[PDB]
Amino acid sequence: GKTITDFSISRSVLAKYEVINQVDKKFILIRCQSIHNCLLVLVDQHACDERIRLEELFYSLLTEVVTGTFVARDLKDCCIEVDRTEADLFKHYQSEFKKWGIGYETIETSLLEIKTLPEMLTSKYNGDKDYLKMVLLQHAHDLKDFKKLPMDLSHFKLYWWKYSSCVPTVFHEILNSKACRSAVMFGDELTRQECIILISKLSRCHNPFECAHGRPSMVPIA
Amino acid sequence: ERVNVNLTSIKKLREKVDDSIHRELTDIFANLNYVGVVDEERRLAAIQHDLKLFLIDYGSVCYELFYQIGLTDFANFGKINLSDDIVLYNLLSEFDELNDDASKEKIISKIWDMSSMLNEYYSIELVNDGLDNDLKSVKLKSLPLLLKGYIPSLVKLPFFIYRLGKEVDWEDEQECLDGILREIALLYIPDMVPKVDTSDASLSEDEKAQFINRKEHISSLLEHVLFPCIKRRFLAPRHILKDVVEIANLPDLYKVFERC
Ligand SMILES: [Zn+2]
Ligand SMILES: [Zn+2]
Repeated sequence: GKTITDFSISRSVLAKYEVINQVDKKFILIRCQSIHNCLLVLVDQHACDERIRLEELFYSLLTEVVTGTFVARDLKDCCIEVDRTEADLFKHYQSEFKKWGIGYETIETSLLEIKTLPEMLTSKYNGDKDYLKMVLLQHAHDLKDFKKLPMDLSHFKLYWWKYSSCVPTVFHEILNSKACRSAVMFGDELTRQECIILISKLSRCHNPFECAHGRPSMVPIA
Repeated sequence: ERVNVNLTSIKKLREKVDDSIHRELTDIFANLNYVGVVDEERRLAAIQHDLKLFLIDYGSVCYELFYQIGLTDFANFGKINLSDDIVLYNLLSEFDELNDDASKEKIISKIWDMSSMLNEYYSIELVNDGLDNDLKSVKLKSLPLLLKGYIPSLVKLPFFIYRLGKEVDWEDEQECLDGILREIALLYIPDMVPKVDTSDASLSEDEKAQFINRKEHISSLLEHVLFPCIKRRFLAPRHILKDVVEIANLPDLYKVFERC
């Protein structure tokens, strides 16, 4: 049994780090024997909290989707005009859309009758049938163009990150925004205990080295 | 109340300090913002001045500070009075080098003769219970209190007595007084906590716990007693400039996380 040794090194680094204290109400200064590629690192507090929050948000969504417990609010009188090919595209992926709480029926120039929407998307679309059309088309084209693979529910712990790519962009964007808004900000007061909990939780994240929007969460200063 | 120090030597030691002080470095310490401990072994701490992060050797800064307090507050010190008594003869047992009684007795002899001087000018009270010629019965009553709410570690006390007799030159006024202040500051500086491997299974739980408590005690001392005092009265000498390093310029880091 052979494994790529470089994947294990990155994870073990942050696990061997002690918190110094908050710096300028914007960072958390941390400190790392056996120094191959690991001393002083400045962690962006907002990016740190946002990262913990996002992975918690992704884990929730995917556990809900996998187990078939993803809430789908009933939508009344919602019909959108679609092309012949667009009506065919939706007819094909109707089963795949149902996995995300997007329940609809294809009628017939043609039309799209949305019966259900997940509360997450019901809130975002906010009665805009054009936004809802653009967003469903976006995912349908992603599936078609192999830019996003379908959800494999043929499997009976849960690793959300092994189903992370399957998440439609619209949901990805929504969760990024929720994480960002709920996250601690620059200028906010953090106690050493608060900093310890944040860095402890961040080290338990699948990807601790970047925020929700793909920018770095920490910078080494030594 | 405050005694008039008219000693030419003490004024000469004071003049050397006053000339040595660096203006721009003292400005950094005077307006510092303490972050925390970086290394308990190498005695490193982090501070923020303006919007720059600095790495400071607190051992060096504390040495310069306790030598400075001793110089300015000369012959006007307080006392740290000590069932659980400390013997000078039994204290030097930690040295295998002293393979004779006459060697251990020679250290105490120089110190007890100068006890009147050490008790008056430094508040280092030395009290003997037995005969004047006897040395085994000589103990230490009280040590000078340079900083309120700060009792130094007695781990360095046998080393302080060893260097008090074998290092300190008792044949020249200035060199004797300069040497004693250097010996007090060396004792007064917070102890080094050598890194103990926690992840190792070979070491006992009690060894691991006391190392954690040592670390806790140093951080608490620096945050509440040592660094507030440093920011108020410490005058940084030019020679300490190598022990004040800029590790980060924070405006540069703001650009990295400017847009989330
Ligand atoms: Zn954000
Ligand atoms: Zn972000």
